[PDB]
Amino acid sequence: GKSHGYRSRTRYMFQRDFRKHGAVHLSTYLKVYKVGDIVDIKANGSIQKGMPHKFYQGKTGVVYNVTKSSVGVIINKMVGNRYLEKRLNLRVEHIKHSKCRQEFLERVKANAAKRAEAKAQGVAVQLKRQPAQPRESRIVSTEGNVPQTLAPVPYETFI
Amino acid sequence: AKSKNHTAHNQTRKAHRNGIKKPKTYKYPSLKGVDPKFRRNHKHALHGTAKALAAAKK
Amino acid sequence: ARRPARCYRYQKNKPYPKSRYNRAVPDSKIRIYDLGKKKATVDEFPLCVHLVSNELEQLSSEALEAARICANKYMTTVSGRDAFHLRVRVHPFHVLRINKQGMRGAWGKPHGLAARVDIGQIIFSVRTKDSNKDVVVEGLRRARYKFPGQQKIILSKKWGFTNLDRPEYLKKREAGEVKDDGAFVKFLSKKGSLENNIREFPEYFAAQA
Amino acid sequence: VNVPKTRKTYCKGKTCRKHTQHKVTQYKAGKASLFAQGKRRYDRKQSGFGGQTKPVFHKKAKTTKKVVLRLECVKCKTRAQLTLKRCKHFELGGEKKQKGQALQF
Amino acid sequence: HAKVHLVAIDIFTGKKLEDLSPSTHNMEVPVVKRNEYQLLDIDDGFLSLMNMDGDTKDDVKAPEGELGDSLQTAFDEGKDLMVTIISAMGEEAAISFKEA
RNA sequence: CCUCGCAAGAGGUGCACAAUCGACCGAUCCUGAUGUCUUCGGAUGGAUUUGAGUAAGAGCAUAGCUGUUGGGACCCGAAAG
RNA sequence: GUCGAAUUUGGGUAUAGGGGCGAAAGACUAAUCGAACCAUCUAGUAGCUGGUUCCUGCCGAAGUUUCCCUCAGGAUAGCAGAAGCUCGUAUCAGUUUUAUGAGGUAAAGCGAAUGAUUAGAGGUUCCGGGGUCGAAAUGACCUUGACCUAUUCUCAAACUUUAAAUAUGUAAGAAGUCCUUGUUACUUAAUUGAACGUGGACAUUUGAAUGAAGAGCUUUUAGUGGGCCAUUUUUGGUAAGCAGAACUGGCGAUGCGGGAUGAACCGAACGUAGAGUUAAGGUGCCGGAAUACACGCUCAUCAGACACCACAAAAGGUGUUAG
RNA sequence: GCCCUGAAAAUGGAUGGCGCUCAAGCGUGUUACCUAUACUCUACCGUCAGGGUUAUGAUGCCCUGACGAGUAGGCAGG
RNA sequence: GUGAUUUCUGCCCAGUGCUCUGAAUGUCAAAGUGAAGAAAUUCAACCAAGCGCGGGUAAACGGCGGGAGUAACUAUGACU
RNA sequence: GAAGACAUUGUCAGGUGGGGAGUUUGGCUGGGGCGGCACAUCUGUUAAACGAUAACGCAGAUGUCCUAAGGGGGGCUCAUGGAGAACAGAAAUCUCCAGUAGAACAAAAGGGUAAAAGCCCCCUUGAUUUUGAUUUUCAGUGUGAAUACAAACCAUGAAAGUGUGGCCUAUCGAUCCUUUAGUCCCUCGGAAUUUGAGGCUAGAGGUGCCAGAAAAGUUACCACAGGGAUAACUGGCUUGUGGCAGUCAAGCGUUCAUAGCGACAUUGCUUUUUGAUUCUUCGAUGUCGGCUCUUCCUAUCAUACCGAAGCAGAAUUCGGUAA
RNA sequence: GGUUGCGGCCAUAUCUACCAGAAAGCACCGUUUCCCGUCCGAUCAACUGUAGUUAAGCUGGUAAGAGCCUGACCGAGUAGUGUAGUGGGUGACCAUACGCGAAACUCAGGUGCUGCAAUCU
Ligand SMILES: C[NH+](C)c1cc(NC(=O)CNC(C)(C)C)c(O)c2c1C[C@H]1C[C@H]3[C@H]([NH+](C)C)C(O)=C(C(N)=O)C(=O)[C@@]3(O)C(O)=C1C2=O
Ligand SMILES: C[NH+](C)c1cc(NC(=O)CNC(C)(C)C)c(O)c2c1C[C@H]1C[C@H]3[C@H]([NH+](C)C)C(O)=C(C(N)=O)C(=O)[C@@]3(O)C(O)=C1C2=O
Ligand SMILES: C[NH+](C)c1cc(NC(=O)CNC(C)(C)C)c(O)c2c1C[C@H]1C[C@H]3[C@H]([NH+](C)C)C(O)=C(C(N)=O)C(=O)[C@@]3(O)C(O)=C1C2=O
Ligand SMILES: C[NH+](C)c1cc(NC(=O)CNC(C)(C)C)c(O)c2c1C[C@H]1C[C@H]3[C@H]([NH+](C)C)C(O)=C(C(N)=O)C(=O)[C@@]3(O)C(O)=C1C2=O
Ligand SMILES: [Mg+2]
Ligand SMILES: [Mg+2]
Ligand SMILES: [Zn+2]
Repeated sequence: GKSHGYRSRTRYMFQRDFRKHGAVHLSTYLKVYKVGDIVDIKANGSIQKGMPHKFYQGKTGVVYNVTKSSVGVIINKMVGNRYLEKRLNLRVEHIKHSKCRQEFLERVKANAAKRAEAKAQGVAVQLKRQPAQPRESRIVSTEGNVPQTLAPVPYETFI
Repeated sequence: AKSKNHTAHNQTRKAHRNGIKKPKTYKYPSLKGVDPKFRRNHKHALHGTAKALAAAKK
Repeated sequence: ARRPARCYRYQKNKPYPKSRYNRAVPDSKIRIYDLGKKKATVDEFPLCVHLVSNELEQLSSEALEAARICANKYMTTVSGRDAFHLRVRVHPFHVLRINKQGMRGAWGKPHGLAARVDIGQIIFSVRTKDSNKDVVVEGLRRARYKFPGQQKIILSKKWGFTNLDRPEYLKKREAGEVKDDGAFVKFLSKKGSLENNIREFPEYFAAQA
Repeated sequence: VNVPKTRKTYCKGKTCRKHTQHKVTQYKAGKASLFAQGKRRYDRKQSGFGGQTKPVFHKKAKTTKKVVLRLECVKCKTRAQLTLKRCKHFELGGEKKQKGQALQF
Repeated sequence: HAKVHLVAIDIFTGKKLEDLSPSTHNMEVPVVKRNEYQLLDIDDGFLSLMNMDGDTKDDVKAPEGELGDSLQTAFDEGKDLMVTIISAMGEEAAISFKEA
């Protein structure tokens, strides 16, 4: 009566995108993963071998093993009162890189640069990010912009 | 004698009463499941590196 | 038999239509959806009158048919048969279920059909000439007597059934970009091919009156 | 299901650790000899008064048995067992099917 | 609860056999196979039979009833037939003749 | 803990313990040297294998709380054999 | 009812417990009989019922997962207490931001696919069906279907191009980055790469916010494993103080002020006193607090009076008020 | 909008009751006032944490701060 | 077993029982017999009653259905 | 006098043997029973856009099949439609054009696939050996299924590569006992050799109640421990059904909607029926009807006083105040 | 700037109809001896670059083109949705407060960009 298979409730999850069926592309085949990289798991439905479980769809982990056609990803999952580490063997079509990780690398390069100049001219660095400070004092010109008065509209039915 | 079948009430409260804190990562994680080819090479490379450092230290 | 619309009134279940998973359902009581001179033109019938809902509910298919008859009978008896076009704008697609020991195996057989109506959804639409406002309003008053809930008779200021309120429809027609189809019209857009736009609308692409 | 009488598969023998030719037979169970320790224990336990002492199986539910093939290598005469799934019908070396032959009702 | 009383006829001998069981218990059901063969000639009690292409089936005893006697009369005046044979739990028997 | 420094720190040694890679012992699967009574012996070397192991011992005895099991087993209670 | 026999009755005698005896009722067998009474095994067993003895202090639940001839019970994980131990050295969060993912629910769509579906318009010199024109027509004039083209009305838990909000994954360096060069049986055409390294550089912002009434770990063991209610989402049902789920909070286990009264609603959680101020609710009297102030509506020959909540609808009214 | 008709249940009967009609009803607004074991301040009791202290108690004496509900249950002191 | 007297007790031996001078071992234990072996043992035949095959018995237990066509009103069906 | 090495008797073996003895006679469940399997599994939905998630919710399916329908490689494009070609027509075969998949991929549903995963052809046996790691259900146990490697040996292909059965999600099984395969292995404990037996490593024989007892009923003669976790009264919530009353008004009523009715609808009330539920009660509320007796309601049968009529009178019908 | 070979993103590139292409390249093209392959030198294999052609392929342009892509203060702060109230309403449901925020529609623009190597009036 009740079923929990490997791909139960995975209809729209393992569907392809619209006008995106067919062969998967050689950029996703030629990207390189080295041990320590951080990758995002989103399953591709065309390649049935090496597919992850539905729990790991859209999930981020650290690659620990790189082999012939797959990579091994460590994912923390929440069961009970503890997180468990899971070691998945997923193929490179289901594995993609993490744009948060590349932007973090560009930010550490920019920070290293900024500290390098700030040390060269002897000025304090101001390196860490600050959140959105509220606002500052401002002047607005009425010249060419006289405030137009708005009033609430009456009720007219359109149907 | 019908009864209640399944309920997820209070489960999140018990879990967060003793929370989920962390998997407690370390430096040098375990090499369980890495490729045996290049695991053997890792063994020999570390042996050679230790011997080279000891020989340079004298 | 014949349970009340008060026990089938509110929208409580998901829409349950006739599909490959739900067969052997009975056919609805309403079969005809357009009455009056249904071949007339929007140039013939300018004024629109709408009977619209104000509650989220379920109208019975047979309530639709009963109100359709009483309306059409009153309009035909008073103003003749060719003075109006009545179109019912809701279709009964929700299959309503009846149970008929205990609550074991309580999923029921199909009983009837119903149309789910939303707040601000038109139930009845009548297009007619300007002189027949009183008879159209009275006929839809009989229709709202026979439907459940609270409904509103609104004077729709669109030329006929279509769109494009009366000054706008005038400007389009004496501009000439409106072509008379059977019981509706076709419009000229500035996005089609020039060749078929010429051979479909010569009056706009001529110097005619 | 149809399986051929011959099969080139791996041989465990120390003189031939490569793929060698094997003849394919079926494992028929042994004679169930009388002097096995469990049989002697059963005879002593059933002897006397008390009736039947160990359970006897009644609620058979499965019809099929897994077929297991006995492979004998043609060079070293060593044997192996390969398990094939539940099949109702089984033919060692039946006629090969024909792709597109004239059907004959 | 309800219990089932079954009255059945053994087909190979034609003998009445009865049974009584609780309606929730399991019962063995024989996997009978009915096959439609061609009769070549009625030899010394052991009818010769033909498959779709093959021709082994030479073991079925010619049916001793009046059905088999009328079958013998048919084959004796020729009028070639196809006969229907049942196979079940190791035993096979000709049950019904049919003119082709 | 030690050395320098009034310091903030810089270095050295780092018990217990934690993580990890090794090394050794038994089992398993191989590898099969000198000899050989010609079928024994098992050297040397391994291995995504495995153990309740080693890696400068911690145990023994008594007593106590609590928990377990068997005993009537916290007390009372059957229809029965 | 029967009353001279298949009668009644005394004494003696015989039959003894899975046995006797029975003109049969499972009757009778010492007030005991569908298996007597006594003693022993025996304090038989019980997942079931009842009881379970002094005080105070501190901490404090669960009715959920999996398996079991399992559903009135156990085992196991969880929740709790205690004993602590290693550090109190850069470690975390029922939280937000910044960056980056994932999803196909609400909505929306059908002149976009699938399925449903109302109505006309035009066309097919290709007869699908019924005709007519000279019984003729492998001919015209047609009706009528069908099909196509462009429109049109309405939908879809097991339809979808698009696609939210709320929840959800990861990261925010010192276990990091950069530069030369050491090992390897891995890898490469290769002094190329991969992994781990040596050495050197990286301070009044070691690289978002806010908090930390400490962080981490281990052992042991109890009770529990009948739950119930409320807001929102939702399934079956006509509906239910009905049955079953999801998130959260409560009651159980919880008094106190208010809802007259109430396990759950509102407020607020509790050592013992004093003073002050409030919450929710109130201020004619019962009853502590304005028969306060202000602007209007309503007269009921069934007025109305405060959430949960302890009921009222369709339809009407030259009652009155406003538009 | 309010009110009226629709509007019928069985002991006597319930805006809580009395009662209320420019209300003590309804809608909205401005203040004043009432009081909870809640909050603030103080005292005292206990527990926890951090500390200070080399003639009659050093598991003692003292200082500082926080906290205190509770069934099944666990532990401690009597 | 039925239950005075009077009258009668119909049909069915497939099932289940019961029974027999029915038939051949089809199956058939222990002991006994033969072959192989170094023996433990293994495999054969022979194999009693019984079971199976056959017959009888219902004042043994018991059972005793349908469906069509068919007669000058129609309707039913003596009949098939 | 009769029988006579027969029979009796003693011990084994087969049959028969409810006469007798033990024991059993699943679970879930809107009470239990019958039914069904929601008991081991798989797909879509419920499921509320991570995961998880219930009901005897909905729509279905499994206990098979295949030496090819497994593996590799190559050539081609599939449903469908149009135009044509003797017999030949709607449809037999052949072409051409269009043809994003509307076909097929063993089976249920979903997903996936176009110089293929489809259809034909060639070669094959990766449906192989040794154990490990990981994912799913999960206690992070087992079973099943699957994933990625390693050391071999192979298949295919020119090669890159691919292949550890079925394109993916299902197609299945512990201890004990029996049997088979492996080395030429260990033991039979006074010492040897052969058969025999017991071991180690991997399979099979099967437990569908699918973490796996060997198992028919009846009890109204019944018994015990319990249970309001659970049924048969009453009460309670609900009102489908029963009953009663409205709103609208096609029509009947000679014409005339509304004197009287009133179809198609639709809005309510009652607990005077039967359901639905299982909140109270199983250490007991005496469970139908009748007799007797009191009170209450009004949804008025009669009586009092009135209104309407298709009310001339008489009789009658509808309604009001009224219990 | 073309063209070829190999490609990346995979319609801004596709589809329909019509025009243009000087050079080189590509293509169509000619033959069956060999290797090879078919029912068939049509595909495939081989040989020549000669006998010819830009007719097609290909490339580019045009179309108030279909489609696709981008944007908008167009629709629309709308539908929807978190959180709150002793808010409203008999209910269905709705409004407000603090936040987030679509899709269709309308309109405007666009119709492949690019990497390596070789060759070209
Ligand atoms: C600021 N100090 C008090 C400090 C604090 C923490 N931890 C915290 O930040 C506080 N922890 C919270 C955040 C509250 C959980 C700290 O964690 C530390 C330290 C000190 C450093 C000192 C380091 C130092 N050198 C490298 C600059 C040094 O001299 C040594 C050494 N060579 O022995 C250290 O011990 C030092 O490396 C060290 O360990 C420190 C900390 O870890
Ligand atoms: C991020 N900050 C809080 C930090 C973190 C860690 N550790 C980590 O990154 C986290 N630990 C992991 C590796 C994840 C396990 C850290 O380990 C440190 C520090 C702080 C530094 C500051 C150092 C500093 N430098 C410039 C010399 C400095 O001025 C001194 C000094 N000489 O006084 C330090 O104390 C400093 O050396 C120091 O101790 C730091 C850390 O060690
Ligand atoms: C049961 N035995 C004791 C027996 C008894 C009788 N007659 C009696 O009733 C004895 N009465 C007497 C002593 C004559 C006064 C008998 O009459 C018989 C039999 C045996 C049968 C056996 C039959 C058997 N099969 C066919 C079952 C069989 O194999 C044989 C044979 N060929 O050896 C027979 O003898 C048999 O067929 C048979 O005839 C028997 C008797 O006649
Ligand atoms: C009718 N009688 C004459 C008989 C005949 C035969 N033989 C046949 O039927 C042979 N005829 C064939 C052809 C087989 C059909 C019989 O075979 C038999 C019997 C009867 C019994 C005799 C039995 C007797 N007992 C009762 C004391 C006897 O002497 C012995 C014995 N001690 O050997 C029996 O066993 C006996 O029971 C027996 O076996 C008979 C028959 O079978
Ligand atoms: Mg430190
Ligand atoms: Mg440091
Ligand atoms: Zn071999």
